[PDB]
Amino acid sequence: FSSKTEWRVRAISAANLHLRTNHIYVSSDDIKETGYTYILPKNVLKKFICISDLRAQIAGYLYGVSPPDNPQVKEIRCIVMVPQWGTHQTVHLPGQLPQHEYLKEMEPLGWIHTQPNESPQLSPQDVTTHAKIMADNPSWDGEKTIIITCSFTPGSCTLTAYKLTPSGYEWGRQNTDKGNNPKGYLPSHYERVQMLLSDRFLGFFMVPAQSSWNYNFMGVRHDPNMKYELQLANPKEFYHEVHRPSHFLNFALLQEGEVYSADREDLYA
Amino acid sequence: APRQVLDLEDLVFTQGSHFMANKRCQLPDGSFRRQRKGYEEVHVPALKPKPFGSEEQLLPVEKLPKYAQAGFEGFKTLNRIQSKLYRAALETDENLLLCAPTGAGKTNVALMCMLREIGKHINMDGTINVDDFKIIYIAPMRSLVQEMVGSFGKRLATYGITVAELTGDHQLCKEEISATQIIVCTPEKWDIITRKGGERTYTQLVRLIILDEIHLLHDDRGPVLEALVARAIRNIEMTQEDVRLIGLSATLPNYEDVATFLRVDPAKGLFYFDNSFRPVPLEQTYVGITEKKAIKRFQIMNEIVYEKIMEHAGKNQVLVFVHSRKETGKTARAIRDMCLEKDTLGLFLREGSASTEVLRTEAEQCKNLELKDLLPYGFAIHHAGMTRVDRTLVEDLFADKHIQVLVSTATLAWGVNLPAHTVIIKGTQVYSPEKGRWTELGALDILQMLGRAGRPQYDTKGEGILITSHGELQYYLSLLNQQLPIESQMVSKLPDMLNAEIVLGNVQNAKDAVNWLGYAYLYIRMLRSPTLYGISHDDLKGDPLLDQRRLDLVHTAALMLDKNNLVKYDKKTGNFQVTELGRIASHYYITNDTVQTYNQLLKPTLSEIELFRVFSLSSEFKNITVREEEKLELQKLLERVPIPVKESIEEPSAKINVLLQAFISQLKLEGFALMADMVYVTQSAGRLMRAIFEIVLNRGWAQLTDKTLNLCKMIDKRMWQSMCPLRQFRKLPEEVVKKIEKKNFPFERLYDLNHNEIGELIRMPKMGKTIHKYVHLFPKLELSVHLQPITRSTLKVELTITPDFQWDEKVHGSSEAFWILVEDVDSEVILHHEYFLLKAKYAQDEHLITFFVPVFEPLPPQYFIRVVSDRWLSCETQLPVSFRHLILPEKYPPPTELLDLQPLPVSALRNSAFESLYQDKFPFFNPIQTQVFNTVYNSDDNVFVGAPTGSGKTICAEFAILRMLLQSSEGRCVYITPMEALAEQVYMDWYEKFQDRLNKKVVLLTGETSTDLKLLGKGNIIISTPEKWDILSRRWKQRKNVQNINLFVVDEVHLIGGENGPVLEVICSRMRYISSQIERPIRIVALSSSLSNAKDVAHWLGCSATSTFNFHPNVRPVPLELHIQGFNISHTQTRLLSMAKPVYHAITKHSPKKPVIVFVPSRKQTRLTAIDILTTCAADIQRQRFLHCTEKDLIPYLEKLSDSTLKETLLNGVGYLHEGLSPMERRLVEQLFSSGAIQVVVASRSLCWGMNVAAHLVIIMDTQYYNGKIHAYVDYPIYDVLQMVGHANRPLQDDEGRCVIMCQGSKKDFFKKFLYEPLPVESHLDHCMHDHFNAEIVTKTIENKQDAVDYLTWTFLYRRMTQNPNYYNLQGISHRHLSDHLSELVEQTLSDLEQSKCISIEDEMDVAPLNLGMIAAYYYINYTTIELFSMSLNAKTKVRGLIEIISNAAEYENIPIRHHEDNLLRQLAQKVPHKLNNPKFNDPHVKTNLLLQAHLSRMQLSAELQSDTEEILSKAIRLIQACVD
Repeated sequence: FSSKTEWRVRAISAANLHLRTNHIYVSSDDIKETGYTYILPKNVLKKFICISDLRAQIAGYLYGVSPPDNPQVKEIRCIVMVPQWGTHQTVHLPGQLPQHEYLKEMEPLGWIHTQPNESPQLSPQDVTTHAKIMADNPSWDGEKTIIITCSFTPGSCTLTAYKLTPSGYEWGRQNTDKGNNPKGYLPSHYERVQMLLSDRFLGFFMVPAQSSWNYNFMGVRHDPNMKYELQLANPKEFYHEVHRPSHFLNFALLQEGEVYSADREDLYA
Repeated sequence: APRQVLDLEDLVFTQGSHFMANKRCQLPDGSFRRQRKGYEEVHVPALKPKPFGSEEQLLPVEKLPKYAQAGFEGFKTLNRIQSKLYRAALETDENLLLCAPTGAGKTNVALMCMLREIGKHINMDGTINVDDFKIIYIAPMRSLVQEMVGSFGKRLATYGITVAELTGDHQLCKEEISATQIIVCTPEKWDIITRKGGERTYTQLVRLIILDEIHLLHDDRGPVLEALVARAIRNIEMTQEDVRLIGLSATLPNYEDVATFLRVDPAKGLFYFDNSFRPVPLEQTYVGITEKKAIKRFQIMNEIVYEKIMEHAGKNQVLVFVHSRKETGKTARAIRDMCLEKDTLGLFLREGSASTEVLRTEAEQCKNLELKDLLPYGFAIHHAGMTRVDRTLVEDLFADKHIQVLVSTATLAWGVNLPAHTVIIKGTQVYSPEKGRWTELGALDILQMLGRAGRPQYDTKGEGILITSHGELQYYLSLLNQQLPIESQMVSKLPDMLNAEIVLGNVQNAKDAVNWLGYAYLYIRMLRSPTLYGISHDDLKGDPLLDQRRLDLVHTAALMLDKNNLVKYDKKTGNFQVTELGRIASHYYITNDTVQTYNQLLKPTLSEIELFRVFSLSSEFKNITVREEEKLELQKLLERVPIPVKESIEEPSAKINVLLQAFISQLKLEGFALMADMVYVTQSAGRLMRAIFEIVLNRGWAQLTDKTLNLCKMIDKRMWQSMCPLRQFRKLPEEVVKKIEKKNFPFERLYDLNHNEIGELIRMPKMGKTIHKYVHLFPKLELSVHLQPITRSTLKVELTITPDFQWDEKVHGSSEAFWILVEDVDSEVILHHEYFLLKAKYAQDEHLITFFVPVFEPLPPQYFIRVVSDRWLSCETQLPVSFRHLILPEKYPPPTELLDLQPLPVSALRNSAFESLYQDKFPFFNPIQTQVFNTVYNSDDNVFVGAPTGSGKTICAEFAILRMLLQSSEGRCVYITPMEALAEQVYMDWYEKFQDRLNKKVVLLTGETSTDLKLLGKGNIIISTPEKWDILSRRWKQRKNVQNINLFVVDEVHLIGGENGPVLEVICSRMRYISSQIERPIRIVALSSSLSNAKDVAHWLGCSATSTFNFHPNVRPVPLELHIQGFNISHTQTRLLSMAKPVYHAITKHSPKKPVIVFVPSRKQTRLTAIDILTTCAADIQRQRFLHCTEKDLIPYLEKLSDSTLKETLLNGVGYLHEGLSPMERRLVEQLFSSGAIQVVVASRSLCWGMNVAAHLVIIMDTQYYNGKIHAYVDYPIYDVLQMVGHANRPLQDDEGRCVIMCQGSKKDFFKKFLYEPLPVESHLDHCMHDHFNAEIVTKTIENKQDAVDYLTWTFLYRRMTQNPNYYNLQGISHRHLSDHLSELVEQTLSDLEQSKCISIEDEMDVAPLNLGMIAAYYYINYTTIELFSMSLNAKTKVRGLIEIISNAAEYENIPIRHHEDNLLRQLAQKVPHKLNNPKFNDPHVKTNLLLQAHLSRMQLSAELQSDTEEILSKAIRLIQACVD
């Protein structure tokens, strides 16, 4: 980013993200039928789209349970936002997975992220990210956890859901190179999975304890090994004042400017 | 006749206060016109003082009354005019008007008018006791207000009376200015503050208002003064309580018109003095310039300045008023460089080289301003901008005459007072950002600055020189000699004025509107000069009173307000209705075009980017435009702003936006035009942004109310949030702040660090302590929440706010304001919000707020409870409330349908003797009764009947009683009600119903065990309250009279829900246990209001579902119309006061001719509200409308009265009922009401239960009440409210019954939900538990832990626990869940009971009562009480100790604390035999100690606390005996 002009164009843009919110598409494609099927409550989806930005990827972590007596469907009941920052093609979020009390009741279902340009494939950066989570986390089950990619289409939003195949998981555990075309990448690595939106139940948010989630505007304050706690509260928007301290901390001024126009007229209170 | 719409545009006066209504002017005597090239110059000489009249002398400060003389020190004699009117000043309440020239010293006249009132309240042994009166001084200018409070303070300080400026934001300083008298303010301030109601707590304590410089009537600001005074007068006509009004004006014609306006009797009240009375005679010079081209003009005026100034260059003094900031010093240095260009001519401003102190001007050398250049020479400059102290240092220099040339601004004339030998006004034109252009300065500005001409002391006569444009030259003559009419600009503002009056409720309809306008200055002007105001004389003759013009006028205002949605007013009725938009508009003094712009523009989804634009579109800014020259700088500013404007290009929107940002971002601007503009924008911005916040918050749209309150704060504080909060403490160094901003270390992480750890971050350790202070000065709340589900739809939230910050009144001041708002799952919708205000006293005291919130069908992961300071920026705390574990209650089955039955005649029961006690009362039983009948009467089984209060369940009980009557001669029946009042109320009926007609003996239980025992068993029907029937019947095993009862009746069982409910629950349960052991069935009949969970109650009390009748509140014999009225004023006094008028209106609307009961929060409030009902009764022009008999008939009743005011209120048909009234007085009032003599009775809330007289309309006023113990208000218990509502029932006659409940904003939704639906009821036994286990263990009903659990299973708690487990903090609905829960329960109850030595627990299994518990159980005393006794009473204790030990008893904490009982009990405690060790006077134990000693000393107290004393004494002996034991 240009860090001056580049900030503002996208900033007055993102104030319209809520317009997208009511036009969304969902990939319908061939159902494995032996697979799990994930239901995403619409409210969290709306809010998640609304906090995002149209260039930097933001990501969120999925937490849910399967409804009683129906083990093959996973309701996503919660999204957790952790300290993070994006690129246009990927997202850097820390090594620690969410730990918190409200979360103990549910299982992790993977993660969801915004995708500035729509691609009909799981980006190598993603399969690599996911495998590398999975390597370090037994908590995440290969077969149960997914990557939901939410892409910004014109005036719209459109989303797909992927699972790593074991081929993919091994490649990704192995993979170093984060470029858009790493060696040995294959369409054999991922698999699409069945997902539905729902108005039947409401999902909720988990959000960083002492800060907010969006570190894009401080990259030096973000570290892979950084630790965080959580709370029950909603995410602030991308360009929200808090995510942007450096800019509100731009004041170089001498007080005596106030000497000029010392006619104080007030008369009201 | 029907009204017609007119155009208010061509009907106003543009360029107001420059108006010049007369087109002809006059010479003075020796005046001449001499025209030069390019400029006409007019000269008038000084006036000739009127020769002293025969035997007319000045008054010294001696010969005027003794008291007032104080504070006049330094002044030996009164001014001629002061001396003229002092008599009427101090000897009459007649209103005043004086017209006297500038310099006559008008203030000291008005001062006397104040010293009279200050004297009206005086005592011998104390002076000027200050809570009787307050005075309001309205002055036109701010500087003038400041300086006036400054000197008034000094002067009046001898009296010790506290006078202050009213700059207060409404809420933080009200309770501050509560203690303030003689408050000074600008008319505007008074108008907003009255529109909000900050005044309505002050008024009626106001006997005097001063209008100073009332000629401001002619200014655009005029309508405000017109609005003030009109309101004051129109109000006095309603209240009949009068006020003095003292007007002060410059000398101008239309004096008699202003007189009419102020209701000044021209005879004794009018005072006029012409321009000859100016203390320093004024020679007037006026030079108008004919030059059209401005380029040549800006030379000509320079040169006129030079010649005029060189004229006085000898021994004399000149003062130049320029209207520019910078040009104060641009005008100087022109004179200087000219004097240098003069070949050193004009110089030597002294008597010599060294003479006249040139070393004075040289030795003062180094100064803050540009003075260093000018000071070595003869002249200098003055203004507010460049310096603070050096202004005072220049004023000192001018007074002592070391500078004979001073160029300055109007704020110098309006500020601290110094004159000049001759003053010169350069140009008269100023820049008006409000008007968007340049315009000639106001009347008061010149009048003030030219009234500075000449000294009172060092001068002979003053001169003044006004350099203006020739075209305005006529105008400025019509002023400074009295030619100018004072006219009203009121028409321009008429739509805005009307709104605010509807908003205050002072105008309901068109008629009240014309009545109001009939009090305006514009009215008398339209009367006496119709020709000017747009009325031809012929149609004036056609309508002499202007009824049809005042009807046409205001009709257009009504239409404008309707079209912008400020008011809903239909032409047919002529009535107005206020909308919240209207209120917001009035409260912020924002125009009605701006507000509709906001209505259409504002949507939930608005970004900051857009919020600013909407702000920029405010109609208040309509004339602001963007100039070519400044579009160069605006672009730079546009790229240096944080919030993108880029939606807009260069147009007014952009200019205003970038300006607001510039101000917040704190940016200095090169152009002067832009500076003034920016100032305008930002000053109006506070009110504007705030009205936005209020609107958008009332809508409930969370995100935008955040963005808008934050904007408000950013405007107030002049910074963005991205800057360190420490900046709001201005006490802090800038470099330190910038330093902590340098390193990014999130602010809330400063609390973890100590004084040293702080300084280590910025490597400035010397600061380490001071920083720390501020970090802990910054307001911080921590908050906890206790949440329990009520119904599947609603949860209850108890928020506990604990102050985490150190209070300093030099920072936080008297009060700190916080919004608490609970937001939904996405932080999208605001489900609920309250305004919470923590006062000074109560920092560190945790406050408890209780409120309900709804839940919805996709049950969400959590809500959020947000709390944010109003004024404080970056100060917020959020609290996730997680539902992850929430278990919602089982949805409630539909109420049993009301069957359609042939209404049962009394002829049903074949018993004639029974028929007799009904037939002559009502012909038919109601559908409820007739549906219950066969089950309750012809059949023997337990029934439950819920129906909402007013359904007639009492005779449903009487059915069962009659059945038992047939069953056996001696048949025994016990009847229970939770309210003792209700019990006596039942007894009075049933004693005649049964004992009188049916010969069957009827009794009513009492305190004493013995007498009570004897009572039952002689009686067939035993009426009692749960506590009386607990103590007796705990021992039931031994008392055969308990066991042998045939029937058992529980009335109002839903009351289980409330406190003193557990005892009810426990006695019904016990009753069942007895029927278990007695082997005979004991029929139980329970009666409740509509109950959602009635099933549980029935299952508990053993009713088959077939005999269970639970009815919906919509089933009532007489239908009810319920209305709820929300009031947004949180401060309870103001709220309670502002619902006064609505009460009257609620009567006139809902029940004009029918009986009306009004319930009130306070014992005393009943009087006051009866009064107010009568005083606003006069308003209607309708007097004594509520009295239905002649005064001759009421005399026999009034002979029995003590209370004198009650006589009055009764005389007009009202009357009241409360604690203090003698039972005869009460009986009388009740009689008068029911008989139909008086149509309205105001009653204390306490009397809702025990009142035997019903009504048609019931109005509940303000559902909160005051509790001294936590020092806060607390809501009416819901069942109470339902009872008050049920008090509107009149089945005999009315086809309907009506209720209006006026309550706070917060409490609105709660009533909307729970008054209509059937009610849920939960058990409280889990909390109040020990006492009963103890007592029961004593009877050996619980022999061991097992028996304890078993006992638990007989309760209603047992029933409910699995129904709504989250309420009882039971975490699962399972079997072992409930089992483990009850287990843990008896476990800890028995443990706590064993710790207290009331029982002994053997083997861990068995239990036995011990000494303590035995005592407790015997005397029916709380167990903690006698434990306290156990650790308190020692070997050496005596009556001194026994008093306090017996006082701390638990049964004495039921004793409450009333409004300001902290001083009362202190005054009593002073004079009692035994003093106390640092007693807190809000504590009921202390109060009972003091009341007890008072009783021992036979001191007669007020009946208020005497009642209390009696109640203490009632239960005293038992406690005493327990101590003996």
